[PDB]
Amino acid sequence: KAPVVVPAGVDVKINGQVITIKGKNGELTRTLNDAVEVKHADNTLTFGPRDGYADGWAQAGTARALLNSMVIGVTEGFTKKLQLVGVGYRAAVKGNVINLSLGFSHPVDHQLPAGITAECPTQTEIVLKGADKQVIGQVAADLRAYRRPEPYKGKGVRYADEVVRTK
Amino acid sequence: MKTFTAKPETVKRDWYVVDATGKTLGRLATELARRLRGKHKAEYTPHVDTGDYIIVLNADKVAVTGNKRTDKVYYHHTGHIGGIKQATFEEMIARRPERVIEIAVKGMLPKGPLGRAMFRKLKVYAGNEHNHAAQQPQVLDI
Amino acid sequence: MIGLVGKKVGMTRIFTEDGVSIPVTVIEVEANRVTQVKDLANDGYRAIQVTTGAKKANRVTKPEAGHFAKAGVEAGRGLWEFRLAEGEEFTVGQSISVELFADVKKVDVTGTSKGKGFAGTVKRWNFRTQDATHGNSLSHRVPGSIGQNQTPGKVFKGKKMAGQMGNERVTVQSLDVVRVDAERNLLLVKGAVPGATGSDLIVKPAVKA
RNA sequence: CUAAAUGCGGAGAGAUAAGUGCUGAAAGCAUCUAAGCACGAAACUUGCCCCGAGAUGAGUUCUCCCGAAGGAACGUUGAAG
RNA sequence: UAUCGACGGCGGUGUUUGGCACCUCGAUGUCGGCUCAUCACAUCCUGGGGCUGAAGUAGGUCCCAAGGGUAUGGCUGUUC
RNA sequence: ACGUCCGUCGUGAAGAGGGAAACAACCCAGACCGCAGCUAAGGUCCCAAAGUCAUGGUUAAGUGGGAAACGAUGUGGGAAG
Repeated sequence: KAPVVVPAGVDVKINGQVITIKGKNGELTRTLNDAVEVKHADNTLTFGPRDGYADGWAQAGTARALLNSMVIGVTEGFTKKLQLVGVGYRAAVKGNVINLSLGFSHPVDHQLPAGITAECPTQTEIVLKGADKQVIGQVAADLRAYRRPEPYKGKGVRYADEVVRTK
Repeated sequence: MKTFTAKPETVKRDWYVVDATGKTLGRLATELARRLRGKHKAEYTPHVDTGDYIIVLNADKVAVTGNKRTDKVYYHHTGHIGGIKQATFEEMIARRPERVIEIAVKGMLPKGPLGRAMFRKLKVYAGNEHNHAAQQPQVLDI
Repeated sequence: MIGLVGKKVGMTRIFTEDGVSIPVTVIEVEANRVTQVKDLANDGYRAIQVTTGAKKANRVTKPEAGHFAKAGVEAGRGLWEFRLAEGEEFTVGQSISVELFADVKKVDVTGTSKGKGFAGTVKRWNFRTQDATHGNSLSHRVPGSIGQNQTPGKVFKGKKMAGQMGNERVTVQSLDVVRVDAERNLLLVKGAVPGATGSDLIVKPAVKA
């Protein structure tokens, strides 16, 4: 059993295999179904199976991690800061598609998954914030992925790329 | 030696039901499928139709043995090999029941051999009394 | 009435002031008696008849609808006496071409192109021919190569060859309707129309003109 | 009738491998995996054309019919053979 | 350790050759070519990738993969 | 080398019957006829006669065993510093 205390600005309610966390930033509902019973104590969320098998500890390490993740994503939130760079032709990054990358006539794009905001001010910094973590991390990774030289041209010579400043 | 009634066996066509509700699914494979060619009447021979359409009450509650689960698997599909396996679990296809107690009493054709014909006879479906609503003729109860 | 149908009579022409002289295919479009209409559904990609509408059946027309809204409905054909029709069934089934057909209107006419037995690769699926001296070598309509690598002495199923045909459906689009005239209620279609004379061809308001 | 003649012969959609990643333990770190998950091959499935109720889940519809409904035989010719 | 790669060691295949000779030995018309049908892969490319003594271009080598395409001619009966 | 060539012995040849999926020499075992009973080999979820038997443990690969030299924190058990 691994008791997980909940912040003063966090309210969690559970009904069966469904756990809902509420707060300021928003709400996140997740389902944890396994050979364990997750219950919420007035001051702490408890997770404790009956057996201590290896596989049982595996689901225990992820469960606690997921819960703690739902807590931070409600009080603080998930946001990644990225910056664009280019020595030569300025890469115009728009909320739709990036153009003039290294001088290529054709635009490189990627579909924005789920519902997160990627507001990009006319400068060097851009922000991708959302409620889901697996989403804000994918979109941020793909944005740099496409900035990766497809042809057989090594790095160093091609600086142009929008890397993530902070995780 | 020869004793056949006029063509065919449809006028005054017989019919029989069972209680799909509760009981082994094994001893439900036999019967039903024996009500067809040679229902057990002096009107068999064998070369013309006989298939005596049967009815299934409820096919959802029909529980299996309390041991065998993801033990038995059914391979359903056709076409090229080494592609789509489509291997689902029994109590997974239970989302029905429409294609279950008809997948059985279906494996005995054996291979045309008159059996294709044998299928539209019975009408598998989950429910109860108001299920036999469809098809409207006299009434029994085995 | 998604469209009408007639029988190919032959090919003529009409010189109209506007536009310019152009051959026209005469098609006999007449009285029909559609008793019912069969609707097909697109399960994956295998046609299947959903239901059939009789002189009076709201239980089938309802399913027909909605399914159309789902865009799952396939081509529509209805039990007819002479030729097809759609909304014509609901009325009485009895109708004339004059009821459905206007001229100068664009329409899509599809039909099965015109038994010819076995044919040569060329006369067959349009295979070209031995141009150059290749023709001089009197090897006109022959691929010259049943298949690569003599061993296998086999011809890749792909490697198209000769075979049987006749006894292909094609839907030519943008077919202007010159006019409806002749000894009998017919239709004048601009250009040519797939299939031989007497063949059954259908009409349909040009999807895009 | 033919050819050294002429008109016609898609796109698109769906799914894995190599591989690229996500979340994440066993080893409270890390990790593409071990459970789970997002993508990802001219080929594969489909589209499309052709055959097909002997398509063994062996079809559908309408009408006629159980002493008279219907049907075979013939004659004159083929858009047929 | 891009690439080439000895000495030595350990193996797979059985297309070559050698061996044995267990089988056939109560007879299944030769070689080459041609014509026509099916199968396989130790992929020469197309497709997707790794490395480079990879600037680019053009190549070299290697991996997954055989779906398709892998197809021809001049001299010689001739298979080099 | 389903090789040649010796020796001892049991068999193939007159070993039927039974098991081994099928099988000349591998295992058990060696026959008058008819009848009852009990066993051998082997087998006891179904086809197939007989337990889907009891206690305990391991494997997940369906491994159900050509499969080699060689390799292996896939996983389980035991002992030693």
